[PDB]
Amino acid sequence: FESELGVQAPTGFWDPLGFAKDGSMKAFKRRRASEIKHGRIAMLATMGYITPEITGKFPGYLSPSTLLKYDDIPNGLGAISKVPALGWAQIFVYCGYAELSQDQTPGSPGAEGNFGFKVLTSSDPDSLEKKLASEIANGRLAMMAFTGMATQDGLTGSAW
Amino acid sequence: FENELGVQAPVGFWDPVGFTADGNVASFRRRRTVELKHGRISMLAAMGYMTPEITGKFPGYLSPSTLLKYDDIPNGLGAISKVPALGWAQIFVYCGYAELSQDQTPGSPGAEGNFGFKVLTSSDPDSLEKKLASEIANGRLAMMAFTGMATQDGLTGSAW
Amino acid sequence: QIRSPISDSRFAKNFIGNTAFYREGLENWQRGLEIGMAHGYFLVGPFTTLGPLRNTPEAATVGLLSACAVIGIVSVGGLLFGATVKPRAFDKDGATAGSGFTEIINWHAVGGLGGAGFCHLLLTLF
Amino acid sequence: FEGELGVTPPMGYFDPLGLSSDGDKKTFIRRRKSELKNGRVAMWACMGWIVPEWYRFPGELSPSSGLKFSEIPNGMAALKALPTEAWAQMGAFVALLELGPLWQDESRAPGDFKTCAKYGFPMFFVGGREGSDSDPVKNQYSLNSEINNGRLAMMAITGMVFQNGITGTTGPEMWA
Amino acid sequence: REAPKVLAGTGGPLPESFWDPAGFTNNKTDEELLFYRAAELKHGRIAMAAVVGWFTNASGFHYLGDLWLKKPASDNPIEAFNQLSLLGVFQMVFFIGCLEWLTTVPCPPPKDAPWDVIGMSDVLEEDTDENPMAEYKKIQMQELNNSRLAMVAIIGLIVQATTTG
Ligand code: CLA
Ligand SMILES: CC(=O)O[C@H]1CC(C)(C)C(=C=C/C(C)=C/C=C/C=C/C=C(C)/C=C2C=C(/C=C/[C@@]34O[C@]3(C)C[C@@H](O)CC4(C)C)C(=O)O/2)[C@](C)(O)C1
Ligand code: KC1
Ligand code: KC1
Ligand SMILES: CC1=C(/C=C/C(C)=C/C=C/C(C)=C/C=C/C=C(C)/C=C/C=C(C)/C=C/C2=C(C)CCCC2(C)C)C(C)(C)CCC1
Repeated sequence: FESELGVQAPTGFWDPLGFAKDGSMKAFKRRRASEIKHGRIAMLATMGYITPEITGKFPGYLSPSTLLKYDDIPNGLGAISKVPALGWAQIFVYCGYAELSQDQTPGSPGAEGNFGFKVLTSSDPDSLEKKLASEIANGRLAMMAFTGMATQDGLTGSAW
Repeated sequence: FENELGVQAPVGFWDPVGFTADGNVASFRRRRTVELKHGRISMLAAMGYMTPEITGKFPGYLSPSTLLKYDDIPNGLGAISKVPALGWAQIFVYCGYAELSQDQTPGSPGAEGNFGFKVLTSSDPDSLEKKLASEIANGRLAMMAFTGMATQDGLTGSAW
Repeated sequence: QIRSPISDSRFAKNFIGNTAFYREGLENWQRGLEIGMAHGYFLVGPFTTLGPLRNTPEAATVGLLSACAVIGIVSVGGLLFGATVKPRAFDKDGATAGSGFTEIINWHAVGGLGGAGFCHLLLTLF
Repeated sequence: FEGELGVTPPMGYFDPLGLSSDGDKKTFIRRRKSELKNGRVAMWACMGWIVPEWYRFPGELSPSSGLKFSEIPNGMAALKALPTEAWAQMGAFVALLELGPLWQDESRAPGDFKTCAKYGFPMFFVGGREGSDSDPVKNQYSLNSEINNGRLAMMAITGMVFQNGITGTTGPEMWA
Repeated sequence: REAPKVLAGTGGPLPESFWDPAGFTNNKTDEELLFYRAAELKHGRIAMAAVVGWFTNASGFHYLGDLWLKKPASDNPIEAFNQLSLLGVFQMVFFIGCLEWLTTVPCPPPKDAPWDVIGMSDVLEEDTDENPMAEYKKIQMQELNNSRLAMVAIIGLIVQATTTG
């Protein structure tokens, strides 16, 4: 495979460690699905770090029974133990339902990253590739930015 | 989706925002499922909020090891804590058995609502549909009623 | 030729069949070396402990010497068998009767020395 | 066997004693697997002899014995300094590697393990999600680089073992 | 929905009780379903053995470790395992690894029955109607049912311990 959405321009078919030699297709298809999903989650999480820093922690109470003003939960690592285990269970359940919804089984429309958002369905103006490739490139960039951000959050000690 | 359950005297097309595609046969089958389920659970909950106050709470122990006489447990909401986690786990395992015994996967006879609890086992007479309609109407009324009662004892002490 | 799961199940066929004595693609020297390594590594055991010089610093060395002696004695016995019986079950084309078995026994002696030395090394270390 | 991966301009097809003079492709494949595995192990060992003299690991080997990575003598003294539990665990890990993810399939290329990516990257250890399959023609330069780097590291690790055996130490004296 | 015919009435509350309530069988080739059955049977056999080991450790039959520890080992199987030296634990890991290697490289299981690591399908005939004592499918179902039960029983033992004592 040498012509899919991934190959942007600054680097061509960038497979330095040869995961594509004798393209197993199904392997590549599911790795592309994993890339799309990981990129989407990385974009969401990079939001979940950089937006609570500038925008103040939510005006609210999070857990109505255990006094979480969102201000005692710090932005970055360590919030894993601050957000309630029940709240973690509920966000886990949300993600689990979102996937256990429309199947992403091999060959299904969910297996290529298509799920049914359609926020930007440009009317086929030579731009479906634009949005798909932009999502993939921003996914790679957001995953790398997330790794750097978490390394800064832990290494330095907190936030940034 | 015309002659099923919901059609009755005052209303029978009540859907201001639902029927999103007006089709989605699988969606409507799943929705009739959740209808029958939520209806049954709401009826049992309304009775469990209705049997305690009039015809007062049972005499007994409910936990002779921990001495938790049926009466002393608070009627509404607050019972979620004082009843032991052992009994709650047994309630949950009963619910899990009752749901996972018959297959809930869409398409099955248990999917559409028939769980094999044919107490009256109406031998497919004309009585079948009228019993179904009474069940679903009381189910909707019970859902509304139990949401009201849960709100009431969430804002004013016990169930009233 | 009777059939039993211990002797005719697929596990038995592919277990005895994949041993050094029967594994396909192995030269006679490879079979001898593998069997010898197994035997020599086993034989150091019952001599270092459970021996005359048990509670001595040289228990491992005495066990190694005794294991090498046992390997040599059984290898001389195998050479005797190859010289007398000439099993001929492992000889290649042409060659002579018992050449394959004799090569197997010689490399069994070599592998026995190697495995005994390896066991002694792992005992002295660690 | 001229024309196989490994033949490099500095010497060409070497075979002085003619160990692989006859065809016997099975023996050449076995010796190629041995050469590749010995080279990989020797590159690993040369790294394990170089790096500890610069990056003694932060933590401690045995928390219940206080053995920290910054005190085990480097080279052929950890054999009798590191606790036997640690050495047994390392041997067991190598055993599981070779009996499991890194067991050579005879249909594949000599040094080709399906579970590993190109530069040796363990693309297993990630849900066990397979890796590359040998393509000699495109990566030929990398193939020969790996082969002769492994040769060099084998000679190097032998030399450094004898350096430890002679000088007794692994500090500056060993390296001269 | 019926069984994928490669499993073909081999479990459930009854033998012909294809039970999957999650779509883990659909659009899956026969090799994958055979893999699922092999994994289920291996997990089972391991469990079924582990339950017996737990109940024989929690009943005081804990030699070979009574001698290793040179003192009576704990009846609690988790604590008894923790008492074992890392040498013993890694010996157990190495032995299970050798067993798994045996049933893959030198003795691969039959293609149509990967759970038959012993290769028992090469000496047994089948269940047939001419056989008044034909019980091979019955014993297969016994193995599967005890496997499925012990798989949850051993987890009940393990998670019940280390969280309640
Ligand atoms: C896990 C995330 C992930 C996954 C599944 C993929 C998958 C894919 N990428 Mg991709 N990529 C990623 C992240 C990922 N990428 C990131 C972060 C970048 C930015 C550096 C890129 C940049 C990139 C380019 C420029 C191109 C691809 C291409 C491809 C496709 C072919 C290559 C291949 O087989 O990769 C298989 C998947 C992997 C090898 C992922 C394994 C990653 C390892 C396990 C870790 C790497 C080090 C990591 C940072 C360590 C962090 C520490 C950790 C241990 C805790 C394939 C669909 C090519 C393509 O689309 O061709 C059509 C292409 O040209 N990718
Ligand atoms: C998990 C993960 O991410 O890892 C992935 C990352 C990678 C990169 C993909 C990866 C890999 C493999 C790669 C490419 C590494 C390359 C290995 C090459 C090593 C080469 C070596 C040693 C060669 C030598 C020779 C030396 C000897 C020199 C001397 O000493 C000697 C004799 C004597 C002294 O007197 C003088 C001396 C001159 C000093 C030495 O010192 O060097 C890996 C690990 O497989 C996976
Ligand atoms: C419409 C259905 C619905 C109800 C009715 C509901 C109700 C409660 N949610 Mg909730 N929720 C979703 C849906 C619903 N939540 C969804 C779709 C998400 C996105 C994943 C989400 C997220 C979180 C998070 C992050 C937390 C959370 C909590 C509570 C909480 C407090 C209880 C307590 O504190 O006593 C109560 C009553 C907090 C927590 O404690 O979880 C128990 C907390 O941290 N929720
Ligand atoms: C540190 C950075 C990082 C890398 C580099 C990385 C890489 C891969 N992840 Mg991944 N991951 C996280 C981080 C990283 N993952 C985080 C924080 C989470 C929690 C949100 C997470 C979750 C999952 C899940 C749920 C799955 C998953 C997978 C793969 C996968 C295999 C694809 C392929 O090889 O075909 C590869 C290469 C799938 C897998 O196969 O797991 C058996 C899979 O199901 N990941
Ligand atoms: C327990 C068990 C079992 C098993 C048993 C057995 C059979 C064991 C054995 C074991 C063994 C028996 C092992 C062995 C090993 C060996 C080794 C490990 C060796 C090594 C060697 C070496 C390495 C050598 C080297 C060399 C050479 C080659 C020559 C020269 C010198 C040198 C040294 C270099 C069974 C399954 C039955 C069941 C029950 C359980």
